[PDB]
Amino acid sequence: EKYIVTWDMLQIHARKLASRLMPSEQWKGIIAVSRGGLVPGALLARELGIRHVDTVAISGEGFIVIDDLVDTTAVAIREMYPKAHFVTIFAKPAGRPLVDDYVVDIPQDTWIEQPWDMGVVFVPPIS
Amino acid sequence: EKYIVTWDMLQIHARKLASRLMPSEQWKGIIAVSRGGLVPGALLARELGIRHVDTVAISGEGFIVIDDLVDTTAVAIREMYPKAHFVTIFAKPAGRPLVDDYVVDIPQDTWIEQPWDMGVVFVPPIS
Amino acid sequence: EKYIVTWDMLQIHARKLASRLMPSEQWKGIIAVSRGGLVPGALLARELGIRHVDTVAIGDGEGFIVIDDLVDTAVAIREMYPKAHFVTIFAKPAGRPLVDDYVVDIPQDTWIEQPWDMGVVFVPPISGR
Amino acid sequence: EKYIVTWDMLQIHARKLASRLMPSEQWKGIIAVSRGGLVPGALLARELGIRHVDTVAIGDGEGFIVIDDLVDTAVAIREMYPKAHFVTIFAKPAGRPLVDDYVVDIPQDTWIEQPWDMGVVFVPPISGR
Repeated sequence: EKYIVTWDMLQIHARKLASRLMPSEQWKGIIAVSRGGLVPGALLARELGIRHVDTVAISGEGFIVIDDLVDTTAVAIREMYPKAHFVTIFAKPAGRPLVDDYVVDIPQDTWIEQPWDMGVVFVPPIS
Repeated sequence: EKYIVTWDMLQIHARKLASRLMPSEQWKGIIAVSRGGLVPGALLARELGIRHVDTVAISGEGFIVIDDLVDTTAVAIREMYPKAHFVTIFAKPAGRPLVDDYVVDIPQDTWIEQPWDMGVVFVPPIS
Repeated sequence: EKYIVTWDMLQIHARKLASRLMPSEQWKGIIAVSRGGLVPGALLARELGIRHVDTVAIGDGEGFIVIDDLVDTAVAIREMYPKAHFVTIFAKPAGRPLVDDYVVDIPQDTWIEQPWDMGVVFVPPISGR
Repeated sequence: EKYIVTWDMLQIHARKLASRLMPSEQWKGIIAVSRGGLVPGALLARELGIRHVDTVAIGDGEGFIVIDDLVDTAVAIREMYPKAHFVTIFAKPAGRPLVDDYVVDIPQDTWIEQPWDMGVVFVPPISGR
């Protein structure tokens, strides 16, 4: 098949990650990596109570740097923010040792499709 | 555009209809008209506490007959079940006087797409 | 942890099951077991082109698809319809061997939360603020 | 009654707005106003092909898209970015005249429930049984 990620599921995953980052008072802010980190970043911010989310784009103590998935950009993040808490929603075998924390494990060979790249449209019957 | 109906929204509509049919003890059962009435029927049954949903297919006192939308089949239902409480989730101007109750009003010219006929798939960017 | 099942995901499972039930030309009808099997039965009917779904509260069975949401007794269903193709969406271990086909394997101790018993509502922030 | 907004519907609105913002070749970037505007900004960036979304907690503006979720003060945004194209998803009456473009009209007294503040959870049957 194909690893489909719906909004509801992404939200559930993000909420689990949020609870794992408590207490919220220990964080100064959240840095989301465009574009995949934007939505998960906004969710964490809403769950933790952080009013503002900063954004970056690749080619910091107390800050959380978030990205949707880590397959291989992790390096650039580590160089720019050495003291940041790098977290991701999904993680493959290769990138697993790069993030400080993640939520769901997906096989290296899985084609994962994110909710922002999909939509609800008419799907013809199989018959 | 096109009138898109998602699962969550259909469920909300059904729940509103369910609350309008209280008390639940006054109903003997629920008759769903295949196929559009199946899902809404199962939802009502779950909300009212009716363990079994009967099904019919067109070419009853205490029973609720449900269909997804009434555009023009309403007649056949009235003949087969003269004492049934005919209800629908959606209703257009033409069929509005035929049902005993409904939830949402949609223009006669609106192309309504139901959740069971759709799905979450990849949608190319507009750019 | 409970196995949350959203409408979208259930539909994916149902469609996948429909694919296995092809071609549709062989099936004479669908018998959805109330009350959970009704929704997946409706989805199957749609995907297979079957215009009518019959329901039973519990005709030899040949050509009919008997569907229920989960399995873990099916013995009664098999007794009522011996020659029917009994299928389900989810299935636990002990119940796995009794169905003709299913889609997702669920651990015996896992509590499945079906879409129809849930709803989209306000959820307070974990931090309370 | 509150205006419930689900992820699916929000996305539909966002895409519709994106269509009006075409072609994309004219925009130099997107400035999402925290914290609600960030999600729609991400969707716009995706639809328009804009690789980076900037955020502001509140460069003349020419070529940039300043987006927020709802409007009903925008006066500060207009002051910070005079030559920017201020857009939103929803908009109330009093706030309608201040935005350059929006998608859905919301009555002034309507309480909008955004997707990010909601979640899919168990909902007890109305009949209690």
